[PDB]
Amino acid sequence: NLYFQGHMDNVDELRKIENKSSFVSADNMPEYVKGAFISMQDERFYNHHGFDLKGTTRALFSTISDRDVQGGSTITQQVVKNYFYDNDRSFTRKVKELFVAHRVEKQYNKNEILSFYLNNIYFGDNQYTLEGAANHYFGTTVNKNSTTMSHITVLQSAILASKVNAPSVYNINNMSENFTQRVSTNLEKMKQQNYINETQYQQAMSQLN
Amino acid sequence: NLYFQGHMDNVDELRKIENKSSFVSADNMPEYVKGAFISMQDERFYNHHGFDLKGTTRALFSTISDRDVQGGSTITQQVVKNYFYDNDRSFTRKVKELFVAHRVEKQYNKNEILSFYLNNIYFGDNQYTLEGAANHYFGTTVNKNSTTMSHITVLQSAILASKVNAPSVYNINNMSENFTQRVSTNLEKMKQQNYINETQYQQAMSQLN
Amino acid sequence: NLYFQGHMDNVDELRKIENKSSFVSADNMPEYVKGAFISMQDERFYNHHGFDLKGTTRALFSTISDRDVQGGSTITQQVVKNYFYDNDRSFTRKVKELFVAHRVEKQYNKNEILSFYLNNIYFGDNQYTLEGAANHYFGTTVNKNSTTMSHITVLQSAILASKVNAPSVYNINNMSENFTQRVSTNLEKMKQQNYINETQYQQAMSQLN
Repeated sequence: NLYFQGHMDNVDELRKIENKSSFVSADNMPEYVKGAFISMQDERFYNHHGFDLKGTTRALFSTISDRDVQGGSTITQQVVKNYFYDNDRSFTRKVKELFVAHRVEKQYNKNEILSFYLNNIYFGDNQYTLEGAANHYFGTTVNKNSTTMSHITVLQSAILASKVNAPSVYNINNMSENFTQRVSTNLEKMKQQNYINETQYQQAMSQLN
Repeated sequence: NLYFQGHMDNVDELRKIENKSSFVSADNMPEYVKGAFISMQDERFYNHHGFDLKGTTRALFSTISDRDVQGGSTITQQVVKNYFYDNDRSFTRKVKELFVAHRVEKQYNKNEILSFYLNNIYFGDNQYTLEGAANHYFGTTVNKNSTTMSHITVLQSAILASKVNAPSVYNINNMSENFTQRVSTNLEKMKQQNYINETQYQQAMSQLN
Repeated sequence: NLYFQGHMDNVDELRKIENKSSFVSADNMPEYVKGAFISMQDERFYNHHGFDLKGTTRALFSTISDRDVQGGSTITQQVVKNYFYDNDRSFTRKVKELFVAHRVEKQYNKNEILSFYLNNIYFGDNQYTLEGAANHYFGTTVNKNSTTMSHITVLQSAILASKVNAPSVYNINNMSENFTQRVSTNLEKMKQQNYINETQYQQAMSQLN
């Protein structure tokens, strides 16, 4: 995927992701597909400006519970980190990613960011786009208009949204109990955030079981 | 171990650890067993209020030596992290664990905390309690009253206290040089902190060699 | 390598690295050998006092680009971390390493520090010195005076400088695409920092390809 990585001399370098053959715009995806990723990675994605300082602070200080605590990276931060060439993880690189995230949010709307996200992160088996992965893993499609191809299910969406946390380890064919827990949590959060309903939720929990 | 994990709506969720079949109270353990864990994880456990700010600061700024520097998590922090469902490690989750640790210290005494610790952390091979591990690995017991079962040795205590830092990697049967170094350091610290004496120390160093 | 590790009661403990059989002083190495490590780990090594606060801050805030951002550890910090016994990585240990780095910079000149670096970090296959590794991996030597032995090439220097980031994983014989990317970047930085020229750069890129 080196061609679709760089140093970010200008944020318009991300536009080159649009020329991938399996590129699919966020606009062209079903909501529950997008919400699988949003719910699992950065629930207030549409609301914040790349950092989610307010919501992070509430989830921390408002309840004793960890119910609202999320992972350490908003989707916008993840897009920066994945556009930058692969490198060792450190505080100094994280901070640069935060700085650049602000520049990405300044230039692009949430759907463009989300499109750069889903079409340039690693899903396993050499797939750096969400359509390549769905096709490869399930032979399904995340284009909501297709009349040609089976549409990605709720479960399969959750599976891919959880998978990108450890794409080389989490194995779709032989799912570990931990990968299974991750996906279960993803589904529940898709339900709580109203991307799916009880029926879908139960159908997906059944399929997973 | 999912049943004995949760979101901590209330700190009294930890009391459910008490119903594990192999539950053994800290009160019912030999001191050198407890000190194996305390010495290796959080020496001033009994003295601090969950954070060890004072002692951490001295170990840092008082001597050039690293002799008094410890790991990044007090036993109380470890109990929170292990009660929370398995999740990716991040700054935002660490901070929530610190917040909740303060609530745990407010409610419980040190022996209750230590009991929640030793009976709900992972020791390897599907063992989430210190008695299950001792029984499984050594066929020994950490109940100081048993007249029925061989009592866990000093070495075996150090081995398990070091093991929980990387329970899936550190292998009791075929010990790596690093695991071996960890255990050696544990024994020395058990000696320096007066949980064991020279005799015990040397007997354990002999057995390890 | 335990003998050449310790608690740093005094910074003069590092002088014992000088008695290693394959010890080679930085003074006795070709510049491009040293620059392979400097360029890849800490470009302003000679200029800063162990922390590189100024340059780190510029690389962060001056350009949107990540072009000048480096890894999270100056060579002096790396020498401390590697002199200290192997231990779990944490914020509290990192901070102690920073404190001691300042004491190392106070006592020693840059060539002594660089000599402690290259002669006590892990290169793979049981090699804790740069000469042991060059001899073992390539049968070459980093002593610039040798009339006896083939001299380490530009490529081989970059390979070893990148290798110490993950010495047990990066494999010289069967190089992963990532290890390959690391080395490529190292060479380019050796060129940009004027340790090598275009000819050398291209010869090394050819050999690597």
